[PDB]
Amino acid sequence: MLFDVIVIGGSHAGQSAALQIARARRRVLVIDAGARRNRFASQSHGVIGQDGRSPDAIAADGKAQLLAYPNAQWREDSVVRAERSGYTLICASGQHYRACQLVLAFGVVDELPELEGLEERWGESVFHCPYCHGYELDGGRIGVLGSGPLSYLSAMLMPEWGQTVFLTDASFEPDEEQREALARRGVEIVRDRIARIVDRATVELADGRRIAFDGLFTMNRMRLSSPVAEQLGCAIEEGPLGPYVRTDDAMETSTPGVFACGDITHRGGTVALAIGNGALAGIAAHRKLVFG
Amino acid sequence: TSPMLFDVIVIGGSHAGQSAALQIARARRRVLVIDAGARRNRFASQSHGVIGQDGRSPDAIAADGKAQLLAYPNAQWREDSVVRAERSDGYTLICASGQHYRACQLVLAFGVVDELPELEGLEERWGESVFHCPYCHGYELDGGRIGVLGSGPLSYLSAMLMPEWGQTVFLTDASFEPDEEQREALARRGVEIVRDRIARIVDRATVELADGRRIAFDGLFTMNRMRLSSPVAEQLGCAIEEGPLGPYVRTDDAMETSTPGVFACGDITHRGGTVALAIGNGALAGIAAHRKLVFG
Ligand SMILES: Cc1cc2nc3c(=O)[nH]c(=O)nc-3n(C[C@H](O)[C@H](O)[C@H](O)COP(=O)(O)OP(=O)(O)OC[C@H]3O[C@@H](n4cnc5c(N)ncnc54)[C@H](O)[C@@H]3O)c2cc1C
Ligand SMILES: Cc1cc2nc3c(=O)[nH]c(=O)nc-3n(C[C@H](O)[C@H](O)[C@H](O)COP(=O)(O)OP(=O)(O)OC[C@H]3O[C@@H](n4cnc5c(N)ncnc54)[C@H](O)[C@@H]3O)c2cc1C
Ligand SMILES: [Cl-]
Ligand SMILES: [Cl-]
Ligand SMILES: [Cl-]
Ligand SMILES: [Cl-]
Ligand SMILES: [Cl-]
Ligand SMILES: [Cl-]
Ligand code: NA
Ligand code: NA
Ligand code: NA
Ligand code: NA
Ligand code: NA
Ligand code: NA
Ligand code: NA
Repeated sequence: MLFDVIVIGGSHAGQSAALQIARARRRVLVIDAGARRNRFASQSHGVIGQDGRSPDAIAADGKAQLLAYPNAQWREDSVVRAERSGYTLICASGQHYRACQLVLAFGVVDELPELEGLEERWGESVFHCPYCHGYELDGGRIGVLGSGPLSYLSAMLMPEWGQTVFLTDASFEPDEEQREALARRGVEIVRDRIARIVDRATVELADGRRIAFDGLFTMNRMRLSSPVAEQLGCAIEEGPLGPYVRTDDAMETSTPGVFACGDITHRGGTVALAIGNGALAGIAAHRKLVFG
Repeated sequence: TSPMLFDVIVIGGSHAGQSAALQIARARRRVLVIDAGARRNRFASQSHGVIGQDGRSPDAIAADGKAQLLAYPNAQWREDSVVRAERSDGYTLICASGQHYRACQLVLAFGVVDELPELEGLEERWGESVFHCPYCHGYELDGGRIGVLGSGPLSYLSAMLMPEWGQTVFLTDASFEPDEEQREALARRGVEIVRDRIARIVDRATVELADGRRIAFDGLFTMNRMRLSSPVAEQLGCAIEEGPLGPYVRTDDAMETSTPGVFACGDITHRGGTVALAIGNGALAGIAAHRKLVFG
């Protein structure tokens, strides 16, 4: 099957891109594996129009609106191989598809420290993004898990949402500079080894003592969901927390005819930005179909 | 009356301003939106191209967003127009009502105003059968007949694009004359050129030419000029640059203008023209404005 564009990933970025291509009366296929990065929280925040709505509902509304266009197609599957040919995609199911252009919108995967109790609380009481989930902590106690330079900056912003403690876990020991800057912002440093997280977000130390937090934040590392960008030769840069696919102003990668949007690009990390640069990418892809 | 000091005031309360204000509200800071109630998109019955809001009424989109923002008790709204902005030892905004408001930082989100050509009947049909943006309204023309009202060199590229959505006539109207490469290009794309002067637009979408001929269209497009809705950006000393279709307020990667503590978002910035873009860079502006409150 030949399409004008195939969009790999059918969450916020992919749907936004696909909608532009559909509205341009071109034949577009979304191939989506169905595991969004935000499948862990009960509510989304920060997107005007969708504030406080469930992520499942946001994603379903968008799928419904895209598929109102009969020239848009959907397939629940995973792309395992992409190659120049236009482009040919091979899916985990064994199905092959072809397209003149591609839009990469497959997202990133969060990689968490190996701390007993932490991962089961992801999106419930342990978070990455204070604009996304800080407000609902209601000014209570917040723990920031230390893990390098960006943790220190996060801890310095976090007092906006509640009383903040920087937790070193007996590993990430701040230097003189970092240390003095925390003390001025009123951020306590706790250096004890953490054995596990219990209850809502209570840190239990190796010596048994507990520190009860209302929420924990981590500036955790992220990986690309798929090797498809690397297969296609798309330039990938290494950010402080993980890789992203390079793009220009029109969201085009270093590989002509392959565009990228959402969390896999440099300005990502939120739904608002996924929607915005997804739309840029979809319009750009269409413009390249017409003018080259 | 009791004194108020807002961490941020957002001037303009449509897509861009609401998106910015929401970030600030979620950062537990005090935010005021002052909005004059005249969105650029107050003429069309449906909005398109924003995933989640595709095909919904602009009025409903605006109302839903306003209600969501005002659910935060640290967010406030005023239906007013800022007539003057000045720097003090933060910022003071003077409104048409005579009310004054005080802010530490500002987000400009006041949009642009479409400057339509003086063609009889065109303004009456703006947002009904006459449009600016083909991604916004091309699809609903259903492969119909489309007229591209000539406005100069930029109308040529529009005419070359429009066959994606329907059978296209380039109404050059003495504003443009294709050379040879361009006439061949239009011809290869299946675009008809009509050179006679346009007298009038009548009925729903019929072009009435100087010689008396009538051409019925299903929709018309104009690559019209736009101006900033307010002099507030200039009052604040914000650098303004001339774009191909009108001026924009200059912004850096953090959506900050040349004036520290004044940010901008939406159609008044270099990348605009759509709601999706307004929401995206409004969110950038709100987060950036918050970050400056904390770190300077
Ligand atoms: C716990 C948590 C809470 C969050 N809360 C918020 C919030 O409140 N507000 C906010 O703005 N942001 C929030 N975020 C960030 C937000 O989730 C992302 O910014 C957003 O989901 C990015 O959208 P995306 O389309 O780029 O990728 P994703 O939403 O991750 O979607 C990627 C899609 O591509 C698919 N895919 C992956 N590989 C393949 C393949 N090989 N073939 C086909 N399909 C594939 C996946 O299955 C998935 O469906 C949160 C993140 C987390 C972790
Ligand atoms: C007919 C038409 C149809 C369109 N359809 C679509 C579409 O379907 N999809 C799409 O994505 N885009 C569409 N657009 C483009 C879209 O309207 C804009 O991109 C978008 O509205 C810009 O958002 P904004 O918040 O920057 O500005 P606006 O939506 O214009 O809002 C600016 C607000 O600021 C207020 N304001 C102005 N001056 C002051 C002041 N001095 N003090 C206080 N408040 C002030 C105004 O009253 C207004 O409420 C359309 C445009 C037009 C003209
Ligand atoms: Cl998060
Ligand atoms: Cl790249
Ligand atoms: Cl970058
Ligand atoms: Cl005051
Ligand atoms: Cl404060
Ligand atoms: Cl328009
Ligand atoms: Na949201
Ligand atoms: Na992601
Ligand atoms: Na994103
Ligand atoms: Na609109
Ligand atoms: Na409302
Ligand atoms: Na003409
Ligand atoms: Na805009």
